[PDB]
Amino acid sequence: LTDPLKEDPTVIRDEAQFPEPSLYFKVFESEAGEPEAKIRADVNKLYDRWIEKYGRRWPEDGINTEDMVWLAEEANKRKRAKPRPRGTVAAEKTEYEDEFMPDPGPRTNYEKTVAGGKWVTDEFESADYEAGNLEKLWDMYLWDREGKPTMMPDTPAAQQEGEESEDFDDFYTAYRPRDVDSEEAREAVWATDEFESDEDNTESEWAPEYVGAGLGLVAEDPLNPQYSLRHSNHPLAPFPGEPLKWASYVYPDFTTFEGLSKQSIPHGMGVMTFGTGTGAGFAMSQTRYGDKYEGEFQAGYAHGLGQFTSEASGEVYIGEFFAGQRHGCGMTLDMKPYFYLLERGVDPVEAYRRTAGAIMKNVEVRTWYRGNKLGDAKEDEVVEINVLKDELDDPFEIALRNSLHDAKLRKWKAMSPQDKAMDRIVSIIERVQRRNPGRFGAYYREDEKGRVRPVLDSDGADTDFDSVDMIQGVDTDGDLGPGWEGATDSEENPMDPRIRELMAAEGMDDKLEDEGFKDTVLGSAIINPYTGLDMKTYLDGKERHQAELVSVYKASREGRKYLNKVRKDLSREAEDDRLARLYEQAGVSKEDERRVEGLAARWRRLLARRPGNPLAANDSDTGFETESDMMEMCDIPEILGTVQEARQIVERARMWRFKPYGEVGLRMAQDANGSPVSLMQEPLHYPHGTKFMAPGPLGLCHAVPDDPSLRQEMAKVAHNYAAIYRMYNFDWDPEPGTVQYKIDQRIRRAQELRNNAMARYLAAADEVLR
Amino acid sequence: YITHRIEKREQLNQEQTKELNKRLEKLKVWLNSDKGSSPDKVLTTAMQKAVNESISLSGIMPSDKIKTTYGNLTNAYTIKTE
Amino acid sequence: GIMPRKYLIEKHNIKVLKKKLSQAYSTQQLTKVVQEYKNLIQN
Amino acid sequence: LNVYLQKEEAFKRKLRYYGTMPMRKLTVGNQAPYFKALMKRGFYYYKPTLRWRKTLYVASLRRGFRKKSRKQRILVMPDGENSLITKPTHSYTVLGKRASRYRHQIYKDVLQHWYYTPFNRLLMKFDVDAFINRQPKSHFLTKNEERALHIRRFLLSEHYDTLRWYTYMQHYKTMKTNIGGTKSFANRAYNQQFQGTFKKIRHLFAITPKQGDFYTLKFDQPLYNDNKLKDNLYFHEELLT
Amino acid sequence: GTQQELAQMEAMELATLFDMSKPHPLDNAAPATPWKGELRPVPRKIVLSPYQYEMINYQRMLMRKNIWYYRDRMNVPRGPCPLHVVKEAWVSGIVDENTLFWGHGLYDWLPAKNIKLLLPMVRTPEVRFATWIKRTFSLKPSLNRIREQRKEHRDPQEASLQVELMR
Amino acid sequence: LEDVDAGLVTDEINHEKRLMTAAQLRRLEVEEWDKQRMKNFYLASFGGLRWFDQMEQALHNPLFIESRGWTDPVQNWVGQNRTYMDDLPAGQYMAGVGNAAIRIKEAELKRKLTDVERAHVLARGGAVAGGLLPQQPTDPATLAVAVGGAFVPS
Amino acid sequence: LIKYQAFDASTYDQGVYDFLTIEDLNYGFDRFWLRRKMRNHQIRFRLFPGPWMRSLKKQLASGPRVEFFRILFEQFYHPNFHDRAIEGLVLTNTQATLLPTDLQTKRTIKPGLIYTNSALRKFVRNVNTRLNLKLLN
Amino acid sequence: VYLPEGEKSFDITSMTTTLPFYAGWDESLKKFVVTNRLLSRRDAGLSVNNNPQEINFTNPPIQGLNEGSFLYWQTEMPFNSYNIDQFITTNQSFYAPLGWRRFEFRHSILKTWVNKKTLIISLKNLQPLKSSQQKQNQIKTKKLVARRIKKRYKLLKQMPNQLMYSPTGPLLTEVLPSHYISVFDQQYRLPRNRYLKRNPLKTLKKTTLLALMDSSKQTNGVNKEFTLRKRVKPRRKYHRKRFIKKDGLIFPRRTKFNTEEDDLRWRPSSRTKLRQLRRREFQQVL
Amino acid sequence: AYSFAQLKYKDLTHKERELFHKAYALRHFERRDGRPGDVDAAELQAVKDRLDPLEADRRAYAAAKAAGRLDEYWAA
Ligand SMILES: O=P(O)(O)O[C@H]1[C@H](OP(=O)(O)O)[C@@H](OP(=O)(O)O)[C@H](OP(=O)(O)O)[C@@H](OP(=O)(O)O)[C@H]1OP(=O)(O)O
Repeated sequence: LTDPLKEDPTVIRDEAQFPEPSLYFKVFESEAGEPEAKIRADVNKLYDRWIEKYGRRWPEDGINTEDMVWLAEEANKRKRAKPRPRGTVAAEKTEYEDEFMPDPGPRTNYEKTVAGGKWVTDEFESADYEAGNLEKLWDMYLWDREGKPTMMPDTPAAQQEGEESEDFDDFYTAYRPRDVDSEEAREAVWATDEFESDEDNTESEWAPEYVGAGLGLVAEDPLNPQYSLRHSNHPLAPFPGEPLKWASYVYPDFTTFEGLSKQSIPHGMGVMTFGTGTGAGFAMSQTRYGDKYEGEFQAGYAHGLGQFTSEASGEVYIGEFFAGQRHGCGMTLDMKPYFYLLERGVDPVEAYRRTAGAIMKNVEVRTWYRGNKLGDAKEDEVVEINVLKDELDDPFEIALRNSLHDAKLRKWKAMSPQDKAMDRIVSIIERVQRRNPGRFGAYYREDEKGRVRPVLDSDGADTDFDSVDMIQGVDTDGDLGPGWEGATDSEENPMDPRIRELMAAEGMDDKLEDEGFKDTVLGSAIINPYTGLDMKTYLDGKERHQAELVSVYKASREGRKYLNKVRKDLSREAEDDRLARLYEQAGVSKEDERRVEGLAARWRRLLARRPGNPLAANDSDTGFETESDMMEMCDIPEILGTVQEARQIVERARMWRFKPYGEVGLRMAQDANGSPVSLMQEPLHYPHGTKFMAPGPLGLCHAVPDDPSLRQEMAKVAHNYAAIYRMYNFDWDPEPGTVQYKIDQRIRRAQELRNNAMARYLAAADEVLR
Repeated sequence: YITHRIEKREQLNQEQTKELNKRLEKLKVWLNSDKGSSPDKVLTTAMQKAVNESISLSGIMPSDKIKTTYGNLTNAYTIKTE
Repeated sequence: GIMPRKYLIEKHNIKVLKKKLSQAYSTQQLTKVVQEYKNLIQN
Repeated sequence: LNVYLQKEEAFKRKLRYYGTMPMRKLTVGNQAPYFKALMKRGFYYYKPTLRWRKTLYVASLRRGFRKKSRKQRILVMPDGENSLITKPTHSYTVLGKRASRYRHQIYKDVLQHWYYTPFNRLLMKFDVDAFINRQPKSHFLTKNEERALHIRRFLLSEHYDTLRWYTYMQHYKTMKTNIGGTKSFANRAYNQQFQGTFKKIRHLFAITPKQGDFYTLKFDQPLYNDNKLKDNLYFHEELLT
Repeated sequence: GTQQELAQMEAMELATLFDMSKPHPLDNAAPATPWKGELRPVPRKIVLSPYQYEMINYQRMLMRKNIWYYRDRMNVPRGPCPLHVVKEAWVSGIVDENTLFWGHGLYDWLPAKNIKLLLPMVRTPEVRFATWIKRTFSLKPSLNRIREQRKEHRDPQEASLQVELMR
Repeated sequence: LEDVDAGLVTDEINHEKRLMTAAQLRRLEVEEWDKQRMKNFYLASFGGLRWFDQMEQALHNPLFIESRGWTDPVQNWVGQNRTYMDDLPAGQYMAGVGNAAIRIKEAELKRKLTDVERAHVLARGGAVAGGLLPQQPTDPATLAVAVGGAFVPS
Repeated sequence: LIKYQAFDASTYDQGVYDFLTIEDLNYGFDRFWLRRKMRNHQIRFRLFPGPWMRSLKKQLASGPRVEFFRILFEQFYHPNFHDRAIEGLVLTNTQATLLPTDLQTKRTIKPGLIYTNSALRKFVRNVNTRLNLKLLN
Repeated sequence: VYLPEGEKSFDITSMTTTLPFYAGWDESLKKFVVTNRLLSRRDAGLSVNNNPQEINFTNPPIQGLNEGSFLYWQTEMPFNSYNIDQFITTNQSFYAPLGWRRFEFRHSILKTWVNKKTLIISLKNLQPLKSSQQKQNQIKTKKLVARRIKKRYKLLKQMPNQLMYSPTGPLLTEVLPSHYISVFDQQYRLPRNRYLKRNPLKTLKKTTLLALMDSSKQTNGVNKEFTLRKRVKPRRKYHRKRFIKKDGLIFPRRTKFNTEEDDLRWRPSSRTKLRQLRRREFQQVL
Repeated sequence: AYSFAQLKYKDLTHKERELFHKAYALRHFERRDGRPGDVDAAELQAVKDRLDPLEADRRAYAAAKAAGRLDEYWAA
């Protein structure tokens, strides 16, 4: 077969017009929040329509009267829920004539328009049609005979008290009978303009994605995974808009940064030296004057892989960073004695010989979580301990749980999407009720006299919900958490009981005052006139209180006598019988259940925080709020690999350190007396017999100064340069026994296998189609 | 503790009784002119839209809009318990 | 209008340590570990 | 075996940290939500949203509002029911606003296409020919050769990844299946395209091989060797002894 | 029968084909023809599409204000280099196509010939003529003299960078 | 082994479950947030206390919204990213094993195939290979097919 | 864009762009289209009074319907617009040595780690369930 | 760890020192030499030894910040501290946001799944409560104390004129990157645009009762439920010219309501017989 | 007003905190009763040495080497 990788490049000939019809006439789903694209979309449709009639993407005559009708109704359709018409009128036209508009290719508007329909007649104002649409949507009467609103206030808006006038097309749409959705409300009041009659909500506006390091992602194009970073601010995102710049910043506190930057923020790779203060997200107490961090930066944070070096203290850390703190695997060395001997006039070789062994013995490998070292709170043994705890249960519970695990999967495999949504809603409701179950049936009662009264508890509380945790939060178990100036490093030093009770009483009277203010401010408005639901209870979330109160009042003797006077002028049993039917239908008597319960409890349970793995990826019902304060600790090979890659990252990042003419280079490169020095970084001048450093033919003409350490350094630099070179230049005909040869062999094998698979698919298609 | 336990509770009970009386009068306003739940009542708009969003994303093909009632919730709970 | 607010990080660290020791079913080590941590704060 | 599988699950939950993740718990000393917020907003990402078009230009109310009330239209010379709502028909005329916007878009498209016609770009063609004939003749590549070079680069990156210490990990298979073998994106194969706006060249050029049989837009250039390579290419001849 | 087994085996092979840790029998295999050192044939006729012309124009627009940097043998960045400074350094024989350069549109340091449009900018006809003169009459005799004078340049292992300077 | 072969894999089911759960949770939270903002706005406007206005401003904190994750797409909740797989062109070039064959046969027959014919052809093609061929992005053999279909014959 | 200085005159490395992109300012038809008001014909009378000439001019199949698509075809031509055109389970040795016995595989499972891990988890669950049921009987 | 490492050297890339060279006087060899030994970064910029006596620089490195100093170098610092940003409401709220989490859907849950006088208690027949209830009992008292501390109604009643009392959560951090202010660059709509600015009805007059009776009669006694949500569209009057009719009287035009015979539906009857437009400051702009 | 030291060193006493606050923040010209020379340099340098002993030791060794009195340095 022909070699795909050895085609003769004698004649190169491409045929592609720059305004490419493949790339130009196309609408992307990536362009969703952009309004102008909508117009383009319609235009594109028109093009296709013309191609369907003339085949030239250009219309004879021009845009006709029926093109707008087609593009309005027939072109694109939107999802509705359900119609339910009727065939008989329920109103009378005996009132002032021309009150209701009449209602009896005539198929539709487009069919009539293409059959010679002028559509030129104009009549009536828009407000009448919008009011009629709202009235039919409500299925009520919103205006009386005189024309004054019946469901909204008709008096002029009081400028005092903060109220302002509101049009009907807004009030009758922001306040609706809950069987009308936002889309139908917008469609009823003729909201058509794309640019001015639409706004983006605070919680629904488009924002760039967050990908972090961007390692684990679904690749839309498998060959190039960088294509999936186009919607983020990742340093390697394609075409940011402004080129990444080699920033060399000196801050007023003498903190210096040198490396890649996006906009004006450090971004990509670089080296940062700390002066007074801090930077790169580090804590104020971590750094000193002269410490440095080399490695990856992201959004001004030391995020990724790097190395932190402190010349004053000697600590050296190599490894992973998240945000501005150590998070992941890391390796720690303490080279303090080496620096101590170096600063006291000892040559480096002698100091290394003296202090190599002690430093090598004290090398530490660790796993860090949010800047804290793990391994002291038995983080390593958590999983095994939890497995043993799960194994310590009674056999019946374990068997039932294991059967339920398979039953859930088998049930979910065959459910409909609507059934899945309902199931997830039920699960969410159950999870919520596991913390705050409503006091249904215990909100209102009747006293001895028969008067309805609220049902309080052993305290001054009507429901378990408190509005003070909204500003302070709640832990996983139920405790609140830190507050303003909470002090009490450990709460084993509690507050005095007298102060506690006094403050509790003061909080109770404050709650009473708050309730009084809320009532006197919001209780006058009416939300639901059928049940007397005011705005205060509606906005406090106590609608079920009113729902129970209505039934309690109507069932009371006083309520019954009032109803008589004005007239003068699931259940527990259902669940029980369903459970009994389920028990009977399976052939399991209650005696068997009692026997099994006795066997489990008296014979097994008497013989001798939810179950599961605390560190689990898939958890069915999660809530995305429970937080793990630990991670699987790195093993030695993983730490070694992390250090090996971090050293590569540091070496690659240390290439932005001495920009030729930059502020840091001009102001921080000094001799012994502190005066500036003329660094040999001229692009054309190589003085004092250093022309061997020229990376060209000129360098070969001159000789090296004959220093073994310099020769080793040059050899290492040459090795790095060759390693960089090999990644962009290949051989046309590789020799057998080399890596590139096996790569080419595998590529050819892949092509052959794909061709065979396609041939088999074609054979199957031919068999099916004939 | 006694001052917090008894007096404040009585004051809160009295205020709740006054508000209950006002709410009862508001209800009586409609009850006078009435001159006369079902499983067909629709849910709150939040729960009516979350189901639509989950159906839209989860399904292989987008589906039409629905207005969920309490009967569907009852059916789902019954199925899970069964 | 100066309303003081304190940075409570040691309290949160102690609470997280208690939670981690609770999840490992090793509460008997609590008074052994937490105390040591407090000493680490002192010096 | 159960302990091993649970450790694998815990390791996968640990690996979750290297991609998109929700941060829904604000705690003292945790800087992750601040980093997420600064990454979401803090840099400007170009996108033609409503906020951008309102920023550009709205209108000039010299004579007041330029848009007026809508006028319903009715057919004079001859519906699926749905008579609940009467739909607006003010736009069925050709002299309306929507037709004006459509004609504006059509005119823009036609004139943009006519702007790049070959006979209006002769001097550019001559100058580009003169400029591009300066490079050596062996630097020109076919599209298939460029794709082969890209594939070779990323396969060689994977091969060099296969030599790291990560292979000795207990859970190396999970890491390779989930992450990809390296803990940094910078140690993999990627194109050198970090200038210009993405949303502006979407309809002009191609940026990924899957878009079609086109030359991708990038600022780097893989090449074939034009001679028998000397191993000590960057080595000084004095060092080789 | 056998067809289905072969298809399943081929699918299994496809599953693990690009797993570079797994050895493969097609590695280091005997080619259909004996191996001889070949080179890619030099193209003769090139026909650019308008797409390529416009892409080149756009790239030239992006890089018309760039300032370049390069690295020496000691791995030190060297000087702020506008286009004419780069041309002078190329003519003087200080840099060549293998030098590591950096500009605005890149993320890392790459060889000069691997940057998209850097060699066409430098290589004006005058630059070519001057670099040919410099290579032929100044650097080559000096290299011969330094090779003859000092024995530290091993005859069997001699670099050929001066020979290819003209390109 | 039978349960695994039947498709009852825990991960592929739990992923969808958590995606739907997050989808419902986002809406259920953003509606209560709106109600709590409206209550405070009405208290501040119709009343005369600045404390409720400051409470509404605190509820309008961008950091709180970002931490809640309401702006982020629901996919980022579970761990993956939103992919527009339909934007990429669907042609013979880099088509996949089945799609390329279907398009070639349609071109040979000069007429587009229907849904039932396409389903039957794809089913038989998958069955003849034992079903081991990649069909989803997470399959390990997608990259090999993509590389194999990356060269256009001259 | 009369509110801003909508032109780019930056020199050297210095240059910033936000919501006024490089392509709009410097490149191609975006820059050319963004300045379309320079080529709009205006009515002017140098000597005669404005209102009288305007009234006379106003005193004197429509334009937008047909002429818009006619003039574009006549003047600005482009072909794109105006041309008609078994061992199916692969277990590592660490996984293999953890199985209690030597078991036989009768099914070919799709390649991948997730399926193998799911099979192992299901086997563990089944073994535990069987052990508990046997003990409780 | 008992793994082979002799074939390689653990370094994929060699670590090369990157330091520029310069020529100077060694004063130890007493020779003019080219080297790369630069002054340490722990002493660069702090002092110079030009004169035989060392000179220490005072002003150059700043070691403190005040209001004016912060205002002069506001956009040139690498970090921002809470000690100065605590006097701005938005900055303080960004430093210490609300801790609201684990929402309870009290507005939407409503109905549940399936369906009290004081009792004299003798002390001798009571048993100690388990440890799982003491914490729950203490939680309510802790919440009451938190409400006393953070929502003292006395202070917030007179806060604007002579005090400062704002709702914030616990302090999460002390320093932030100096470019966090950019998060506030894109603003949100004012609350008046999002919500309605006037209350619904407060009284039920004759026409309202008639309409409610008709609506209830239509639905076989199953009354409707009303919800109050945010605005669905912007005000049309701000960007559009609309006709004004009579004194606000509206006569809707529509088709008749569909189900006749005996009971029809009747609309209730109460009696039963030119400058330049100013420019508003938009909030959703770049 | 802060002095970059109350946020860095967590063991500062009230007197040392006030000394740093007056020395590097709210200078004598920024205080209503401030006068030149209010902050003593010797006490501030002593506090700085107490907060970081090793840097002071290194500088002392450097000074002794410059003065050629290393015996007195090592005999301390
Ligand atoms: O429940 P009972 O058996 O009826 O006993 C109670 C009990 O007293 P004894 O424990 O001595 O029986 C009460 O005291 P405590 O146990 O709660 O401490 C006491 O009330 P005091 O606490 O006020 O003493 C009360 O008597 P009384 O109701 O008269 O106060 C008395 O009930 P009897 O009086 O019916 O025996």
